[PDB]
Amino acid sequence: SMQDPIADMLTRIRNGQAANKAAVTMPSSKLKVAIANVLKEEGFIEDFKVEGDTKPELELTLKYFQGKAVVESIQRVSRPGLRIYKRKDELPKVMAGLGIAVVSTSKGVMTDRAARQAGLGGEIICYVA
Amino acid sequence: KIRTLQGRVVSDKMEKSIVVAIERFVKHPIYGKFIKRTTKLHVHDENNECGIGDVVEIRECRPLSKTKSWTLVRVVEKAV
Amino acid sequence: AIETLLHDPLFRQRVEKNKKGKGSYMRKGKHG
Amino acid sequence: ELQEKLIAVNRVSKTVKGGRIFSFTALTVVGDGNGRVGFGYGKAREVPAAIQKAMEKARRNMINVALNNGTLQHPVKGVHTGSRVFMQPASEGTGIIAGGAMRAVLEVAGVHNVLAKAYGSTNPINVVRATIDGLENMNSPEMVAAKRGKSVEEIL
Amino acid sequence: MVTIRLARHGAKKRPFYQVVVADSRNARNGRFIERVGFFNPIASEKEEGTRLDLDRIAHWVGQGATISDRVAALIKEVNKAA
Amino acid sequence: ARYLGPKLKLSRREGTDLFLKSGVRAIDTKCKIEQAPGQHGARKPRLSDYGVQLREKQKVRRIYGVLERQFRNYYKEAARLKGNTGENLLALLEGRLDNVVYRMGFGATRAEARQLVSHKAIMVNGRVVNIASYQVSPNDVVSIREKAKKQSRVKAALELAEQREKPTWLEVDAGKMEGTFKRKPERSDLSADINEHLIVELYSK
Amino acid sequence: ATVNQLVRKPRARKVAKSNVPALEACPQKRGVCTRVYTTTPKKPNSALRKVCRVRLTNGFEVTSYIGGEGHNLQEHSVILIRGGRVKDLPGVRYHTVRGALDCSGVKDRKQARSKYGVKRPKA
RNA sequence: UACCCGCAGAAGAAGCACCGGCUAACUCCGUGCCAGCAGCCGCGGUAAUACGGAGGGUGCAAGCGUUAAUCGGAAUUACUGGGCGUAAAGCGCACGCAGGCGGUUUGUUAAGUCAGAUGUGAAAUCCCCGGGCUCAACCUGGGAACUGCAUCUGAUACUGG
RNA sequence: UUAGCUAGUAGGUGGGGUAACGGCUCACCUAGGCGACGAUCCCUAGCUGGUCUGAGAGGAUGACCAGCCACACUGGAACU
Ligand SMILES: [Mg+2]
Ligand SMILES: [Mg+2]
Ligand SMILES: [Mg+2]
Ligand SMILES: [Mg+2]
Ligand SMILES: [Mg+2]
Ligand SMILES: [Mg+2]
Ligand SMILES: [Mg+2]
Ligand SMILES: [Mg+2]
Ligand SMILES: [Mg+2]
Ligand SMILES: [Mg+2]
Ligand SMILES: [Mg+2]
Ligand SMILES: [Mg+2]
Ligand SMILES: [Mg+2]
Ligand SMILES: [Mg+2]
Ligand SMILES: [Mg+2]
Ligand SMILES: [Mg+2]
Ligand SMILES: [Mg+2]
Ligand SMILES: [Mg+2]
Ligand SMILES: [Mg+2]
Ligand SMILES: [Mg+2]
Ligand SMILES: [Mg+2]
Ligand SMILES: [Mg+2]
Ligand SMILES: [Mg+2]
Ligand SMILES: [Mg+2]
Ligand SMILES: [Mg+2]
Ligand SMILES: [Mg+2]
Ligand SMILES: [Mg+2]
Repeated sequence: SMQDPIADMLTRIRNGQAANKAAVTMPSSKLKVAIANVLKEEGFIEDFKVEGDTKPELELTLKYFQGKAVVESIQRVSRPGLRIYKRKDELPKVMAGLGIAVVSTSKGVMTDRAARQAGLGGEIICYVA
Repeated sequence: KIRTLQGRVVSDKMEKSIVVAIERFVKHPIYGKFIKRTTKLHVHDENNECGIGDVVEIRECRPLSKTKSWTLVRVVEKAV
Repeated sequence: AIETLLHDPLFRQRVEKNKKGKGSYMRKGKHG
Repeated sequence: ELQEKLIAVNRVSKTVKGGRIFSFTALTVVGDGNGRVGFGYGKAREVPAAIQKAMEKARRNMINVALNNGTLQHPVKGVHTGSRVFMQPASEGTGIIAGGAMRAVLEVAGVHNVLAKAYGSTNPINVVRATIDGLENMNSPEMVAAKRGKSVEEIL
Repeated sequence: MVTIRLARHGAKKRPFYQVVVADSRNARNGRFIERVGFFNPIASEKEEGTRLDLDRIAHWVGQGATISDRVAALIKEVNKAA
Repeated sequence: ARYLGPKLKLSRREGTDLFLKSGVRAIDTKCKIEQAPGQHGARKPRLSDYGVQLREKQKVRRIYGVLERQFRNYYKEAARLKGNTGENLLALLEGRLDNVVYRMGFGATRAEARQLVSHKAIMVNGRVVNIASYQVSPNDVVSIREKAKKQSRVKAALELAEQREKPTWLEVDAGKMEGTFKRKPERSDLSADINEHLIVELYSK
Repeated sequence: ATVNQLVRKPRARKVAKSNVPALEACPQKRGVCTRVYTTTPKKPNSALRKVCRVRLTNGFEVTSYIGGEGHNLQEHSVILIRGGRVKDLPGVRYHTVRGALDCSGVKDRKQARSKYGVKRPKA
């Protein structure tokens, strides 16, 4: 069955990147939307568009620079089977600072750097290189 | 402002007494999975108010028996 | 006990390993 | 101005009606002491010839590697066949902490500071390839910025 | 009872003493309640040989603790210095 | 605890001039500096990756006159300290009292300097120091004591030094026979041929 | 492999037994030469390798190789064994120490003397 | 006693292992599957850089080798960090209790989670900056650390109720 | 390749006992209590601060120094 939605989304994104797809649609969720927004902010996707009332579809628009993909790698870190929380000192540096680590904090989802700045840790959703 | 634990009542057969399983959601040392570990406690209760499968709040006290060193403070959700 | 003496592994028919013929091939020489 | 290291020379055989026909493979690598590195694998009936061939091969099909100062830009993993190979940038003065074939490639490339482990196989040919792959994939900060539509300041 | 006393902690022939509040029954270098200073007899020029956390000592005394003769002497010296 | 044997042999083995002799007479005249020692000198085997590193390590150790355990300790210390490891190690080596003396020019050779140190000749901030391994800090004046000031060897050493290239990081007086260790030397002040990095690598396998 | 699985039943460390168990984690042991005899090695080698069956101090009857050119050991000769197994020999897991207890040093030996219990020659 | 000053004279003071590859260091002589070596691969059957001796070298050095034992290398029990079509590895197939995991929205709670504070986490040891023995080891002042536990006050994205 | 174990056993009442709570103990009443989150049984072992190793996470260990425990020819017992 479907157990992780965030993970699924990530996978979809990865596959889109692989297959040189312009856009990647999926069922929406709030967390997912937040993640997408974060990605956009960080500059790994062009745009995201949530669309529908009853059952709304998120639709990301993947980014390609000089032929190849932008989202070079993208892993789920915490996952339902085995969660990962991190205190603000323990927050990771993905690709030695070049990549980002999406982290859910009490003041919302944000990139690792942002979290650090704030002075708070949290659940580490995904790494994006 | 007293240290008090919640838990379900596993059994209430022995008189003026109950046994209360207290669940705790500890992280594993090595693997980092979060396990539900369980702590059965023999708790004293005068009047025998608690039924089985009943959620109940308990505090630590001086020992009332061999195995019994906790006393209940209130009952919650006693539905059957 | 002469027959037993002859039997001992000490006096088993040795055969010298080849260097150029059949068992010639050595994977690694005595020195590099 | 191109330093060149012969990593390994290895004797290989092809059996025929007569007997064994031996031959020698030679795995070399060359680099300029900056980004550019190339490995060559040359085979011949005699060793020197093979080595020469390898060198020639190396000299064409080079590859550039973004080097932040004397070291890598971020920790990188490279794999190829059996060898899978971790290499992590390091502080000035640590030297090339790496094993054998991997070391040689690094040295020519002009990385002076690395901590590098080879897991899996250590088949020199494969390991060097893996290392090269790792180097190749590794992106600089500037490149990343370009990709993402940001300034290097914004990323840090 | 609780006493304030020295606790030999140094090398051979170069003793450095630690002053400590401690139950009298315990061994010299063993268990102690609080380390309230130190004393160094093999101290060079231009360095503090002795140093007592005086307030703590006072508190201990108030509580009802004895003071070793040497410790008392040290205290006196400190006072003089002050 | 010291190498007492032939000095030029070591140099030969290394390849280079290790300055294990006073420098009156050119090293080529005293020995076949190119040809390695022993019966199998003329043969030059292709040296391994480990081997080159080892050789390098030896060279440095030989130069300063330091046995292995001590060297290891020094390396460890360097590692512990902040900044580039090899450089740190080099600095530490330099800092040795005997080495400093040699640099100043009170010993013709490093060995000579060491001997002098041993034989209670070298005061460091007015206190006689006998340990060759003593680390001379910045702004530590280091001098010949009045008893050893008359020795003809010392003046010879000084003369020799005067012919040699002077180090920037010290400041020495020939008349007063006393020198100030002004600062720990930068890598650029020392010899370029020493591949400290190799040494560092070696102590990580 | 699965984290849950691991939790249920964790990972077993491969317990490696000793190859010199008659020592009982001692660097040497004393024993008496129950018998002393030659043995042929396995292929490809050829020799009459000198070995002694040795009743050790701790009860164990082992068989110990005797190194060096020549030896003095008889029956009832007290010797010190040290661990080390001859490869060509089946069943030998120990060397005699030469130069300890009754086992004598090797005669006329001038290199690796210490390994063969030989004192430095005076001249 | 430490320490210092004087006296005489190079005087009283260097060994151990190794040199086939791994592994830094090679030649001659004797023996000839013997004698012996060996950590692994192996060497030795008359030109042995592998045995024994010598000369020569290499590495350590008042120590140097061997043995034992532990971690390392071993991502070779893999949490970090492995695998299972053919190399060892998918229950013969299902149902299914316990257990694990659980789509989406809003509210609430605040158990997990995160933040801050308080108490504690002995001293020593480790690490950082210093000081003291001529240096060092050693001794030592101050810090940091002791990744934890408990409590109190918040945060509420994520998980839980 | 140890799966069942326990009748002062688990709880209650009331006496007695303790410096003190308490099946600590006794009398009566109830029939419980523990256990696959490994009870019971068997083998091994003093525990910790630490030490060694390791990039770490881990692994191994617990001489010396310091904290705690237990023991004092073996098995009991009390007295002060
Ligand atoms: Mg393999
Ligand atoms: Mg010494
Ligand atoms: Mg350093
Ligand atoms: Mg060699
Ligand atoms: Mg030998
Ligand atoms: Mg002959
Ligand atoms: Mg011969
Ligand atoms: Mg032959
Ligand atoms: Mg030989
Ligand atoms: Mg091992
Ligand atoms: Mg391991
Ligand atoms: Mg495997
Ligand atoms: Mg098969
Ligand atoms: Mg199979
Ligand atoms: Mg099947
Ligand atoms: Mg959910
Ligand atoms: Mg909470
Ligand atoms: Mg907190
Ligand atoms: Mg502490
Ligand atoms: Mg000092
Ligand atoms: Mg909820
Ligand atoms: Mg919620
Ligand atoms: Mg009662
Ligand atoms: Mg009563
Ligand atoms: Mg490891
Ligand atoms: Mg006795
Ligand atoms: Mg008794």
